Amino acid sequence: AQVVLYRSYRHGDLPDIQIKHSSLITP
Amino acid sequence: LHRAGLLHNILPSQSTDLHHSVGTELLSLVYKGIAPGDERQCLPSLDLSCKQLASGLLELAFAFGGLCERLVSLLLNPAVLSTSVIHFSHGEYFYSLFSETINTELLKNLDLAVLELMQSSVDNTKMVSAVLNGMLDQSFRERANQKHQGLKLATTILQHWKKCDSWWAKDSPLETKMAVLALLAKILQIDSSVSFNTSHGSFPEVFTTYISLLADTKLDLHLKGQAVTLLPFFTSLTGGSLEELRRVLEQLIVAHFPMQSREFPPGTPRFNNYVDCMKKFLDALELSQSPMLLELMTEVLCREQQHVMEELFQSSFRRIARRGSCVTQVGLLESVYEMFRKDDPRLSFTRQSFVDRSLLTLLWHCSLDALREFFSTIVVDAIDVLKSRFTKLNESTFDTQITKKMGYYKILDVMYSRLPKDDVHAKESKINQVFHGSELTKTLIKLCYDAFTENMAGENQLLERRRLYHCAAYNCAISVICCVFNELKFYQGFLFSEKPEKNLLIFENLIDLKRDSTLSEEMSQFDFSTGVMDELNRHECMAPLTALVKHMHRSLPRDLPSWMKFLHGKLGNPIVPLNIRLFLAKLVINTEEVFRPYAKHWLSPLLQLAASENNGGEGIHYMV
Amino acid sequence: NPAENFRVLVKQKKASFEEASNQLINHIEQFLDTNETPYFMKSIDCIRAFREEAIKFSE
Amino acid sequence: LIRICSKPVVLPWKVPTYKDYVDLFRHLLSSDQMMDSILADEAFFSVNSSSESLNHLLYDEFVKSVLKIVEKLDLTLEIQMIPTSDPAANLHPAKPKDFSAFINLVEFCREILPEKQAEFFEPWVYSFSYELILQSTRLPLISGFYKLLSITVRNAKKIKYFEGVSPDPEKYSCFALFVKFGKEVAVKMKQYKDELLASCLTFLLSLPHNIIELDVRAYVPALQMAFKLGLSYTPLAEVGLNALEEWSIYIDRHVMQPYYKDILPCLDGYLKTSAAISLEEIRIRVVQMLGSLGGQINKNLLTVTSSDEMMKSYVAWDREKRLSFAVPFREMKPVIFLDVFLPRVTELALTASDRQTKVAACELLHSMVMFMLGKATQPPMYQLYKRTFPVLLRLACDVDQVTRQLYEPLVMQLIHWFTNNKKFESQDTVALLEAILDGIVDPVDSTLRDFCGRCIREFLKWSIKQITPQQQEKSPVNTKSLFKRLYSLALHPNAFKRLGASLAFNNIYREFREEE
Repeated sequence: AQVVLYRSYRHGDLPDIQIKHSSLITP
Repeated sequence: LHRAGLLHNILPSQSTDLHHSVGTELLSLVYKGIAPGDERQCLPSLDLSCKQLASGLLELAFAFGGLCERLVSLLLNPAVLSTSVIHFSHGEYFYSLFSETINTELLKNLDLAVLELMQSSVDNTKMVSAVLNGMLDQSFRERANQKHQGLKLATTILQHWKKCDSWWAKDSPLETKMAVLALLAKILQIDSSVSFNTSHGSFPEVFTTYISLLADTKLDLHLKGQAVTLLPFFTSLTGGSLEELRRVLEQLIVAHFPMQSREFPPGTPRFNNYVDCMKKFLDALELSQSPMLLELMTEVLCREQQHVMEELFQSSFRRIARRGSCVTQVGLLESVYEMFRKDDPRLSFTRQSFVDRSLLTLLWHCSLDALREFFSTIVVDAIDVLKSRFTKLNESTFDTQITKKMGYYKILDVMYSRLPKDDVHAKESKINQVFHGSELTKTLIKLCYDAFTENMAGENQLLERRRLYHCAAYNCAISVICCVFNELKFYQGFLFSEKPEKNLLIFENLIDLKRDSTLSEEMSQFDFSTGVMDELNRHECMAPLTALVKHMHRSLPRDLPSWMKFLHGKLGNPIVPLNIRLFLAKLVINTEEVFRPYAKHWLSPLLQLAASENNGGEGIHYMV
Repeated sequence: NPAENFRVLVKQKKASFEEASNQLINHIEQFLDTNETPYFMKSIDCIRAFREEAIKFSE
Repeated sequence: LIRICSKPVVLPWKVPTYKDYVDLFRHLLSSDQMMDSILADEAFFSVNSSSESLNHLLYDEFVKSVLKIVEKLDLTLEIQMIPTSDPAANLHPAKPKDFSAFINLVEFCREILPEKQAEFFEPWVYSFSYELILQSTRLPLISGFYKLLSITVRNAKKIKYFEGVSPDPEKYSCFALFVKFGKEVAVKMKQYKDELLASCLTFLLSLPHNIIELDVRAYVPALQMAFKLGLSYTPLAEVGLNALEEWSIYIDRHVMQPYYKDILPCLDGYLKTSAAISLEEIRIRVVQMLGSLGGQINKNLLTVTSSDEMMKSYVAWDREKRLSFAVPFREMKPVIFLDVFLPRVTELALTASDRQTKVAACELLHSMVMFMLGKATQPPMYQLYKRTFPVLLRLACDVDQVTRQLYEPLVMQLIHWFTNNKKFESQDTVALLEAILDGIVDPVDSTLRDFCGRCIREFLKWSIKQITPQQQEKSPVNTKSLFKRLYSLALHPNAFKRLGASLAFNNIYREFREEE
């Protein structure tokens, strides 16, 4: 088989709570 | 205690120099416990724990001295033992059991024991071979731990080698001779060449023995063929014997090796012996890289066409060129050259085989800055030959001369494809021994060009030869135009009534017919212990002209250079021979990319030909 | 080397066997430039023996 | 044989393999249907010495050859910026070719050795062990010893060598030597990992009753962990049940039942999940063997109950529901609390099949922790932090390099956030306490202890550039209180904290050495 994935979140020094609802919706 | 070294303080009084306190029990246990006889026993029982305890007590006994002569006497007991009625001796049996401890002991004391064994070896040989095999295998396992061991063993052997006359005497059994051959080969492969090859001790004597066995008619082809493998340690530090080696191996070759190998098909025993001997000689010579044997090899190679699996020797040539010191390989080059420019009345085809089957793949993989010195040495002689020997025509000897010229032209092609024009250039050339050795490079262009171009004489006794001659002239022109005159406006042969291309191409030929590791080291150690394209071949110039096309491309819209403009005029006139047209068409096929913007101009010449004509048969062929 | 081979072959039957002539020729022309003088001596001695054989029978 | 040790390995003309020979040596071990024909067609065995079955000599010659070969071959490892904790890590073979060939030979012999009846092996059962014990004493980290001695003791029990041992002098010495070796390797069991842990399990679980009768309580946790791993790998449970039958039939129920309380329960999950060796015949085996016992005897699988709050985990991670979320829609936005999902999603992110349930669970947990971080700008999740971040550090050191690659940047980002001035008081204290009191104390998870070491080492950064030292003094949290906590853990009698503190400083070396 092989991996499946849906979001490689952006990299920084802190999280960005600017992310939309859809990102929490899909998982 | 022995590691402490206070054994003698506790040793009981030895009435004799013999360590009887340990020697008596040694004999009374080893010669009785294993003996099936004297008690009507069937090999009295022994245990593995008893075996390791025996190894321990034997190294204990070796901690005692003054026993070597006793051990020699005990092992030299051909007292036969009977098991169930088969028979075998006793001392050899015990040695076969405990060769490990025996070899350790003989390592401890060697020179006296070696001398006693080998002076008493005039009658018996087998355990001598076995013990020396143990010596070599132990010291070759331990060669990362001690190195002087085998060296001093070799010195001791060479010190007394004359007693080996029971072996290699030309009335001894063939088994005896091949056994002594095996043991000497082993001891020499563990030894360094410098420790032996220098004129010292028995090296002249054992060398004469080696010659005598290599000259022994009692030995057959195969035996001496296996013997010759130690050549790399005899190729150097030999003087006067070199011609002796030459004569002996020459008589061996002439009395044992037929000129043709295909006459005996695979499965012929002599054919298989032939191939095994050539392989053995090849690998040993490649290890040696001695100029003399290289001459022997280049003269056995080139005596026919496609008769000795030449590709293996090409691989050997490229391997040798990739290796070897500069001065050594240079000397090999002059050695292979000396008879090649010599006037030995070789057959023209045979001599061109000499040059072709070696030199091209020799230099094609050889490192430069060593080839240059050879070129400087040979340039004067080569140009002197290339400026002379044209007058006579009326026998095949001049065909041989012009064949040597062919060789000159094609070799000039092949090595000038490799070098820039810095030491060979106009007005500055450190290597120009013709002019000053400091300027002149221009005469050679005219000299090769006027040879390449010739108004076709009505007579030609060397049709294929003169054809390939003008081919080789064009090839050296290809090289000199690849490295010199790289500017635009190159030259094409025909100007007026000279017709150069017809002396390059064969006619009346049906052409283009229808379509490391300790375990690996130990394994090698025990092994030494036992001592074990069609339409691209129809011509030659397709690759050089593809190189020329890519070279001018590197030097580089309806653009039409003059030469390819004539090639448009060419291929469009059916009156010119269709063979010339199909050759040039193949060359155009090989390099379509430059003609891609100009194929519209090229449409008329390719279109005009083959509308209804032949292309080496009818229609469908390998080129559509 | 086929020299003694055809020598044995003919003396088995005391025949001419012109293939013997071809093979002995092939062993002969080789000594034109090469210093195979030992091999030339071998060939000529085989020729001596085959000449004796030719004296024997109708050869 | 040293040729055959150069074969290619297999994973759990064309290039050959070891198996291409194994049957042949069985055919060589069973050369009784083939030498019979040769001796029948021959009449030479009148003045000949022997006419017996030489398969015994075949086995002896093979054994002496392999003995001297393994004595010849040698195996060793080497090391290697960053120090490593466990001696099983930072190991690189000095000559890996020897390791590979040793592999080749061990999985070559593993099938050939046991099939033949071991009366041929009887004279070796002592000797073959001794130097091999030597080979184990100098190099106690080799799986071959354990598994080859497993098949060795199987052959010995096929011959019954350990029967009637003195409380024969040779039998007495060999039995005592194996007893002491078995007890010491049982003690050392705890430090081994897979492909080395499993092998020594097969070893210390293949021994005959003559040794189990001496000691049981030491093997009780060994049996527990072996059977909890047999769920993941059935052969462990299979040989475990075989050993259980061996000693249970052979030893009276007078000294094992005080341990039956904690002996039995580790089997429950075998029969709770489903309706060569498969879990189904595993269960059917335990089925009849359990029924062979009496009622009160097999009542002790329910004894694991003191952790009923641990299996419960239904104590609210956040007592009040602080994870309100209105799903965006057209005319309806139900407000949903996410505290109830925490236990189930924890065991999904930890234990899930298809290898894709875990990654989607990771995605949702990223999203939901992100949403609760956004929400926190309005409740005390003190209890939530204490109870939830330990499983986060549990998943920090997951074998999945994808998981660590996902998680460690988040770890360092939350480090940046926590050691900031606005997050340096009274809300990081819960996170720091739960993160230090778990993950370094564990008897397992050396990788987790190392990861904690590295993350605290990098936590030193931004503990000095985001907090001015005067604020470190004003805030009750400072280097001094950390020093007292480190001293208190270091002095703790449990050696886990001692190794944790020593390894913590070993990590902070090249970082604390710059402190002046």
